Amino acid sequence: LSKGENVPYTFQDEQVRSNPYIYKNHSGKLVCKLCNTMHMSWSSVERHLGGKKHGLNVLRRGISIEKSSDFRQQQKIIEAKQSLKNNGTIPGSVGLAIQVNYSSEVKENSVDSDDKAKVPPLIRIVSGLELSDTKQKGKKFLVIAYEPFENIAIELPPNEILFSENNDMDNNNDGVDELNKKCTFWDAISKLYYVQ
Amino acid sequence: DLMFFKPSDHKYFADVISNKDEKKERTLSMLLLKIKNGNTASRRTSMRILTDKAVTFGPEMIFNRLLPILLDRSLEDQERHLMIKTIDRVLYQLGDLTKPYVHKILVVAAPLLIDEDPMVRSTGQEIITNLSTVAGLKTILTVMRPDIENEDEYVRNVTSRAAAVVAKALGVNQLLPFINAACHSRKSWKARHTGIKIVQQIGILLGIGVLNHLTGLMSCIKDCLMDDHVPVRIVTAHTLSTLAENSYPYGIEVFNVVLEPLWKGIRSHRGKVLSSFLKAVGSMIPLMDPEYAGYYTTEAMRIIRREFDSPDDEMKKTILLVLQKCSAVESITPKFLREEIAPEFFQKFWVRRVALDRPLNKVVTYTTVTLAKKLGCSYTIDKLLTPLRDEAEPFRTMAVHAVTRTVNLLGTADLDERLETRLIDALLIAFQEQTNSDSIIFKGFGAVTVSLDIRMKPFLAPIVSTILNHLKHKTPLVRQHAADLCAILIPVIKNCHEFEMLNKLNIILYESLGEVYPEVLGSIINAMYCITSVMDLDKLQPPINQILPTLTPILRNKHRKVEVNTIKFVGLIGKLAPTYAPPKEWMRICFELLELLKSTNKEIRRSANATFGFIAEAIGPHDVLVALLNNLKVQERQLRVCTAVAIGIVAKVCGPYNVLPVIMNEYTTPETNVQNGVLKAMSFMFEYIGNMSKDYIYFITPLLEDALTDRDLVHRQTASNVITHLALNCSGTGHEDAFIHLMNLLIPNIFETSPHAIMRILEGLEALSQALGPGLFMNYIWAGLFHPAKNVRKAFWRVYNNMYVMYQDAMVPFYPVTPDNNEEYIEELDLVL
Amino acid sequence: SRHQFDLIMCLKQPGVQTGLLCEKCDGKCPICDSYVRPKRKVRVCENCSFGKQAKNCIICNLNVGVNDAFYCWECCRLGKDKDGCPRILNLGSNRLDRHFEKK
Amino acid sequence: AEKQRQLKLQKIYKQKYIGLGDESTTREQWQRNVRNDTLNTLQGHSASLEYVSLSRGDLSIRDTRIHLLKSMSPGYKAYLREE
Amino acid sequence: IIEWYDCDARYPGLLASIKCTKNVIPVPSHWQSKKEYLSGRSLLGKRPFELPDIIKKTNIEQMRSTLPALDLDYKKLHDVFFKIGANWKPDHLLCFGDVYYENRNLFEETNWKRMVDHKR
RNA sequence: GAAUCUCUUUGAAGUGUAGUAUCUGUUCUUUUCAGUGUAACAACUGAAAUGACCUAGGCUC
Ligand SMILES: [Zn+2]
Ligand SMILES: [Zn+2]
Ligand SMILES: [Zn+2]
Ligand SMILES: [Zn+2]
Repeated sequence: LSKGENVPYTFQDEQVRSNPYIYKNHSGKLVCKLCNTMHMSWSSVERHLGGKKHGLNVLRRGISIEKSSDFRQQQKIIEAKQSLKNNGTIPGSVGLAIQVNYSSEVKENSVDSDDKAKVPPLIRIVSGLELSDTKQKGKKFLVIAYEPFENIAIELPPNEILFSENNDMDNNNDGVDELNKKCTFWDAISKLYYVQ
Repeated sequence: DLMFFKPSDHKYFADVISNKDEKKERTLSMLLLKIKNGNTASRRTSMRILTDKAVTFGPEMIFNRLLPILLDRSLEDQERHLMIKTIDRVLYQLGDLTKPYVHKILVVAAPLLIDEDPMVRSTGQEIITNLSTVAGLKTILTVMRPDIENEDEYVRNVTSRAAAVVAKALGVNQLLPFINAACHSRKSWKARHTGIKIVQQIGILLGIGVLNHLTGLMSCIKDCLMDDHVPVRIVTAHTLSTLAENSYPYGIEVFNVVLEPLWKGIRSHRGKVLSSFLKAVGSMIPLMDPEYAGYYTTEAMRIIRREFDSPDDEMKKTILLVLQKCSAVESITPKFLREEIAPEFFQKFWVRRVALDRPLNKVVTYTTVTLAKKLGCSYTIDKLLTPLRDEAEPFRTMAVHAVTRTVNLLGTADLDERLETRLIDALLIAFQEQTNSDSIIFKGFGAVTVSLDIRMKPFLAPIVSTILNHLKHKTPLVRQHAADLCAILIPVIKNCHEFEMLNKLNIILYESLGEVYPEVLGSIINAMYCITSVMDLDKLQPPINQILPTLTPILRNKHRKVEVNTIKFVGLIGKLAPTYAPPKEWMRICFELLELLKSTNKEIRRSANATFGFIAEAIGPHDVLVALLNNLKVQERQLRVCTAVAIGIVAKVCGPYNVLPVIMNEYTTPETNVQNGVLKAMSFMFEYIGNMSKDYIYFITPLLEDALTDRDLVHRQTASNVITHLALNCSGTGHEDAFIHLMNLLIPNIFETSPHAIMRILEGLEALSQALGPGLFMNYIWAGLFHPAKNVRKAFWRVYNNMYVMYQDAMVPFYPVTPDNNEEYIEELDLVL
Repeated sequence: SRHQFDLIMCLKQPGVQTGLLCEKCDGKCPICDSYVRPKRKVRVCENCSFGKQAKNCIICNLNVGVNDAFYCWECCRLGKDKDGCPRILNLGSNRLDRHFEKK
Repeated sequence: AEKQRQLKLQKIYKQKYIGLGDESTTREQWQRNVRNDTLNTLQGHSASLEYVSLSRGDLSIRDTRIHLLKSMSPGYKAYLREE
Repeated sequence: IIEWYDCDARYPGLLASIKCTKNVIPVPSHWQSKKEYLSGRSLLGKRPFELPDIIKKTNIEQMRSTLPALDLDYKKLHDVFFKIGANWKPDHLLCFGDVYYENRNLFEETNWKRMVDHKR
């Protein structure tokens, strides 16, 4: 029932834990440091975790942290689409514009069950501080994602470009964020996503 | 789980087959079913719930549903007792009940006293003695009055015993006028009868305590004995027997009243009436005054001799009792007995038909043995030689018993060479010719051989010839019988310096040690134990170092006696022969026992633990401790506890300087059960050393630092158990400063509940009272002595009760009492000269 | 007793007589049931001796004892030695459910 | 069961050893036990008895002993008052 | 020393005299709490055990690993308890009226007392 | 007993008495008053205001 995980003793002076909570004290029993509850067997531990008691103490601890100050069914063919970066310019500075093209009714003919099909591609700015390899980092990426196709990134060394100032007249349909509504276009009829 | 459904008694429950009065009404009967028909784990819980809530449920529904259950014929001794236990716990809980339900319960649990087994007799007494305090005198007296008038012999017999248990519980002084009511009642005949029997069971239950109360009862005997009713007259005579035997010679001054009519009853009514009368007078004989004993004994002995021919069983049983008691009389001479009583005794009462019935055979033997004291021993056994050679096997058995009990008391030193020869000859004959399976012959024969020993040598050889002759036989009964006889005869052979003969015995037994039958094999190993114990090891033939490796597989034979005698003998080689067996073989022994002590036997388990002392003396103590500590990690409680015992004994024989440091590391191990085994092993290793722990105390206190502080009530419990022995044996050494610490950690645990925790902590604090002295221990008790909390108070007054029990003068100077503290104070404490 | 709770004691002024225990119970201090360094022989009141009941084991109350019971050195210092007459009057739930369990 | 036995042993120990505070005991009941045991030891030891005899200055020592005995009962104060 | 709950003392004038008598040591205050005297959060972070350094000299620490055969000299062990460790005594112990409350941990006070010693 | 040939291999579970701890599930105030209870709580036991007015409150009716 332990699923082969090693829970170190409390006195062993902390490898990442699944839940950094259940420990074993100086004795052999298992304890929840937050809940301060003793548990005889790992089954009792799982009852504790699945119990509302522990959860309440987790929310209380999160409140203490603030005081101190669809995802499953996601289809994934991991297919790299074709981007068309191009140095743009208007007035009064310089901005970037990307032209991402998508399938020509080649494989999207088998999936049409209004499952987020109406949802257009989405962009987000990610810091390289977190990667599957975690080697080098220190720059941002303008990630672009669509359900079936594979994610795409574009490095942005410049601290700020095209970061405008009240372009439109403050209309509030947040969509996803100010970035997406502010500067993206989704030609859904031709399947072309423009971003600038 | 409701294990083992009862269809008829469950459909008798009805209730829920699928509203507070309906909820208690249902759950109550549901629990009752859990107890009667259910699962052990279930019924154990329903007991605790039923007792905790026993005050909540109305006794009307409790007894209303519960009581009629026991009226059925489909109950079993298991289940009926399962309900009986609830009866006891509930009656002792509520403590107050109305008279109709008192009557119901007394009628239900009343027949229990009559059941054949003292197991049921005991609890049947418990329900009644617990109910007596509940209902009281007046209620129970109002209960027995309508019942004693019943025409049913069975029920009258029942509430005779029940009324007796009540009389003992609430005292016979309060219930005595009732005894005078049914006693002296002129109305009913059965009321007279049972009114007399109640005196019987009162006398039996009180025993010697009947003395101070014997005045009122003898009134009933003297006045009610004169009744013209033969059964009444008989029962009175039995009451004189019981109250005389339980009386002991004191009561003569009171019995002198009823002394007279017994004789005029004897010389007249005769018959079974004279049987009961001579039982009474016979019981009077020991309490008679020496002159009066002289007269009345000589008066009775004539009637006895005349009545030797009584065809009836009861009268013969009585006669044997009267001779049994009259034997102790100094007036009648052993010359008189040998000239008249004894010859007319042995010829009449030793007839073969006598030996057929055991309950008579008892009184025959005990009577004969009481005769042996006054009679010459050589004369008694002289008359006892002919019954030994009779061809009837049970008659030979009784013939043995007489020799056993006689020779144990007197001994055979009175016998001449010739009849001494014929004695051992007869014993060998009956021993080798015995048909029946019984354990007496080798026991009593062994008793004779222990009585006379140096004289045995020329018989000692043929006796052993018969021994080997039976050691080869096709019946395991005769096998283990002869082996048991061997183990008994081994010490005697040493007196004849036959030692080579002991060697050939050791040979043959060692060669037969490979027998399949465990029951015989165990006895064989017992004979091995006696041989090796008696004779020097060097001259032992096999020799020992060849013996033991054949013993190492024996430990796995399971059963019981095999490991009993096996562990005994392995221990014998453990203390006697350290050098012979190789140390690795001793390690195999350690592993085998370490696996072996899972057995359920406390003798096997205890002796098994004891052998580790000898093995620790012979071999490496650390070597033993490795296996022991490695076995502490096992979940089984017997393994943990008795491995802790082994650690204790090893620490006793080796000394704690070796064992303790490794123990402390085994405590450093995080595992709970291991830490518990450590703390208990520390307790035992301390109780086995009185003067040693004094030097070791300081190294203990940092370990008890984490023990007493530990969250687990178990660790706090067993640590307190350490402080018990450690404090008792280290008290007065001067370590009080350490004891002060150890206590300072204990005081907060006083409020801890549970029975085990509370008694371990109480005993610990009492041990601290001896090491610290009351004064400081007092100071804590005082500053907590009263307090508002109603809880703190109840807790500390326990410790102060035990302190007041052990110490009083010791606490006298330490009472924090001043003239402003209390009004009167004591004017004499301030006096200074 | 120290372990089994429901066992009831006597606690009267002990007489000259010495209590007997069976070979099965041999070695136990009748209070604490300890096997170590026994000191003084138990003494029971006359009310616990009289007839056949005198032969019983003062500990297990059933078997007929040969051996004398001794108090340990821990009870002799705790004074429980002199407390009163040790005996077990009630057989106890353990022994009861044992006998009814087997038969 | 266990606590229930502790009640019976409470009755027995209270019977033998007289005053043992159980749970609720009045200060009059308990202080009486204090006085009784203190006087008990003062007269019990020939030592402390000899001591109180001289420090008090009585003509004889048994006067002090039987004084303590009498002083054990409460009414002895009023008894002295009536002399 | 007297506290608000002493008002309901059935014999308050007496209980004040006893509780305020010279050498009496007031009841440990973990009563009136229902936590069974140890719920302590600090109990979670207590060290399993530490050998007294004199016993740690015996080297059985290395011989047997308690953390997640072993034969040693009788003279060595005996001398550790007696020759080396006769005058040895635990460093902390406690005093006349020291009582251990739940939240207390002696170890930090041991390093404290030792530190008031070393550091000047 | 000795001699030869072929082939193969190696190099067990379990019980009962008492008692404890720990999960988890589940429960929860409309307001008062008085009693029990409590160290005080808690808890338990009984009843029930309806109407009007003023800026939590009322010597209110
Ligand atoms: Zn938790
Ligand atoms: Zn007794
Ligand atoms: Zn016994
Ligand atoms: Zn003892």
